[PDB]
Amino acid sequence: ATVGKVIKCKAAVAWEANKPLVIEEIEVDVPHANEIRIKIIATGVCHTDLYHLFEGKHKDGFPVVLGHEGAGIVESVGPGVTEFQPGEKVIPLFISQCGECRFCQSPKTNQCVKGWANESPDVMSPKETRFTCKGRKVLQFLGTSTFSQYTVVNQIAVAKIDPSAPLDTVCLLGCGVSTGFGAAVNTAKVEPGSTCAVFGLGAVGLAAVMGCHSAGAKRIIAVDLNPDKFEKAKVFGATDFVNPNDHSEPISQVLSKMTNGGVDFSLECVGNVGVMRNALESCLKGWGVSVLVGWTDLHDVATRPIQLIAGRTWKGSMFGGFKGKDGVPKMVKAYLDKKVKLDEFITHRMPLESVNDAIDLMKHGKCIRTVLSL
Amino acid sequence: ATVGKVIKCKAAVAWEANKPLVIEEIEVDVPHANEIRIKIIATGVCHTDLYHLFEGKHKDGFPVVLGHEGAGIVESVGPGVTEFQPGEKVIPLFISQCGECRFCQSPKTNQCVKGWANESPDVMSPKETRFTCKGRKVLQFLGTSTFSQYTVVNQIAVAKIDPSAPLDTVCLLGCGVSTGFGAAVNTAKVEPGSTCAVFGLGAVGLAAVMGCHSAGAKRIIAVDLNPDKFEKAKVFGATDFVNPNDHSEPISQVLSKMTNGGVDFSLECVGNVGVMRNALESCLKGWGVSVLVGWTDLHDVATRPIQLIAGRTWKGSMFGGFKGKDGVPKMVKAYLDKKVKLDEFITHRMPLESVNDAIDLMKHGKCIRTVLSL
Ligand SMILES: NC(=O)c1ccc[n+]([C@@H]2O[C@H](COP(=O)([O-])OP(=O)(O)OC[C@H]3O[C@@H](n4cnc5c(N)ncnc54)[C@H](O)[C@@H]3O)[C@@H](O)[C@H]2O)c1
Ligand SMILES: NC(=O)c1ccc[n+]([C@@H]2O[C@H](COP(=O)([O-])OP(=O)(O)OC[C@H]3O[C@@H](n4cnc5c(N)ncnc54)[C@H](O)[C@@H]3O)[C@@H](O)[C@H]2O)c1
Ligand SMILES: [Zn+2]
Ligand SMILES: [Zn+2]
Ligand SMILES: [Zn+2]
Ligand SMILES: [Zn+2]
Repeated sequence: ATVGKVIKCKAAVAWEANKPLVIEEIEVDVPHANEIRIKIIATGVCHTDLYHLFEGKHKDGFPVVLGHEGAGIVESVGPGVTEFQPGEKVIPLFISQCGECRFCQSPKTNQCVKGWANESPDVMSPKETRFTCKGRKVLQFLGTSTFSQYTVVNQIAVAKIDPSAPLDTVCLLGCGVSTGFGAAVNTAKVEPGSTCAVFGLGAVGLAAVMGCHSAGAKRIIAVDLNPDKFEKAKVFGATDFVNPNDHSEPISQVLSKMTNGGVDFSLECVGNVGVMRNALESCLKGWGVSVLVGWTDLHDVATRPIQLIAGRTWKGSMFGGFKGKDGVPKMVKAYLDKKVKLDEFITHRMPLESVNDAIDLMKHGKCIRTVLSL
Repeated sequence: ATVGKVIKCKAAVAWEANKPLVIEEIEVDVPHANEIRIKIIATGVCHTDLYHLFEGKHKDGFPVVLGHEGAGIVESVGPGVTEFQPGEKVIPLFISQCGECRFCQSPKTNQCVKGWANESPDVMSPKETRFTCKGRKVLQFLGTSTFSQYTVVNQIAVAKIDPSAPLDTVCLLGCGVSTGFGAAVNTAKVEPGSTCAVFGLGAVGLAAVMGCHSAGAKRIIAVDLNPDKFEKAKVFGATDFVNPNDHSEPISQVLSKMTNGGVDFSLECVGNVGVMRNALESCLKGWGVSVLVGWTDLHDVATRPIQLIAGRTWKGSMFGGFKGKDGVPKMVKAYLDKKVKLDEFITHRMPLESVNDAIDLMKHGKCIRTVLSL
């Protein structure tokens, strides 16, 4: 019925900044050369979707269909597409892997010259769109737009996964889980037997703890202001639990005492510059490594020159440093092989129509992840 | 004729901050357990000597004998010493290598648990001193105090060198040349065929240029506000020369445009937090590595989180990442084997009595290195 034809379906639309989303009937165009049309089965809600909704003065960033944590099935492919075919399970990616540039061929990064981030980062979505609604063009957030029953993505931003994978759970691999896990594994490169510290225990932080654990860290200290987050952190692998509010001296001093000078690796999963500094200063001199995972821009992050001169290394990453087309398929298999957890992240589930309820919980830090059905 | 006796000799003493030095007759006590008494034959003047005297000026760090880039002959050793004997050529060090702690045992660092830094870091001198003058105790800068005919340094902070080494030149290895060269080769790990940028062209920056050349870099851009240094930069292997004042755009933009994005490796060798930020940002996304070498503890260094999240790495270096007793002897052998340059760093030579003149030259960037006779 659908193949070779324009589709009419439902989608959560953000017509403008600071306004609740409205579920609309949109038209999805057929896939053009080097593109794939996907029927989305599930999608997580991430803090980056809210950042755009609440913090975008960029009028040209709207109207837009948000979402970048989904999983689905190939409905059709555009001209010149041999890589994919109808029926295969896939996961759209917010970063590209053209596989031909200087960055794609280097094992040191997951960067690329293609994608909206290089073409148009200001509006946070590609210039070209395959969505229309009430005669108006509606943008595709990060080139993924998973808050729609049907989406169209360029093949260099699509990962083919195991045909047995559960779409209503693996969808988190599109962003959140891969970010925390990879930051520990790929970026920090946590080693067996080491001591680690993770700041912030949301989905990114919890995934970071799981990453430290998979790498074989001997000690993993989970740090968070909210003591209600400790039980899940234990389930993911953390060995120690520290609440900064419980100590009058800076958190770096506390961790320093507990570890005899600081940890081997630390990861910031809050997105606060004051936490970013303490995270670095909590590391041991000589070989301590700290990774900025959480992000903000409103403010500069800073430290005293001696911190780095004494031997510490400061790094950062996007999407956990994973080269998408290679990393996501491996993570799907790891979950299926029982080496990686995912179910434990999903605290709420609700229909696409309840998207505003999901945004509110997230806004008030009332959940880890909320997965929506489409 | 001096063994077992207190020595009276000449030393340039700084009674207080911001004041010119005074050639005084001081008493040098006999070496205590595990210590070496050394007759200094030559010592260079480094900007770090000026930092304490003019910038930091820590109030409890005076009176003091500065100097930490010398070379000499062993005069006598304290009990427990078997590695050194009178008449052997040595180079004192501003950092320790006890060889038994966790840091000394790791190939990842040149840190140690001993030294003035681990007890009196802000003072810039150990708590104990072997110098006396006018019945007043006088501190030994960095535990080396080379602006004296005779000094006393603990053995873990002294490197023994080749018997045929020219003391009037190898003294540069005491700090400046090992620092710069090392920061490139050891800390940044410059790769063959890569592109680099060195900010600041004094002896440390010029040594950094040399290191980039030794590592086989394809392009080395020298950056300095004072264009008079470009000639020596070329001597040491630089391929490009940029004076920030000749461009309206911020320096980071000039470099990016010159390289189509940014350089692979960069190094700051000035001691200015603003320059430190610029060096980091002149690096390419994905795999760019920037290293701090300049010294200051009066201000914080900063940047935007995105700089690191895009794929950049920020590090710092202390004495070029060389393990004192291991690295220095090898650098001497390299100079003797015609693999590294040293003489080209020495632009001025003058007696100890002219110390204030050498300092003044440095103060006005009117020299690379001035080396004193005693
Ligand atoms: N690098 C990437 O690819 C990428 C992608 C998406 C999101 N992010 C970042 O991930 C960050 C967090 O994501 P999340 O979904 O887990 O968020 P979340 O809001 O679910 O969790 C954040 C946690 O941090 C804790 N916290 C806050 N201040 C703290 C402090 N001062 N000290 C200790 N703990 C503190 C909170 O109590 C909370 O438990 C965001 O800020 C975002 O910028 C990064
Ligand atoms: N990390 C260590 O172990 C270590 C060792 C030795 C020296 N240091 C520090 O190294 C720094 C330099 O030492 P030095 O003796 O070579 O100094 P120097 O004063 O001889 O050279 C500094 C050079 O930087 C240049 N410069 C100043 N501002 C600049 C700018 N804005 N842009 C580009 N160039 C600029 C100056 O013109 C000068 O040529 C100092 O801060 C010193 O304290 C650290
Ligand atoms: Zn690419
Ligand atoms: Zn996200
Ligand atoms: Zn020095
Ligand atoms: Zn040691």
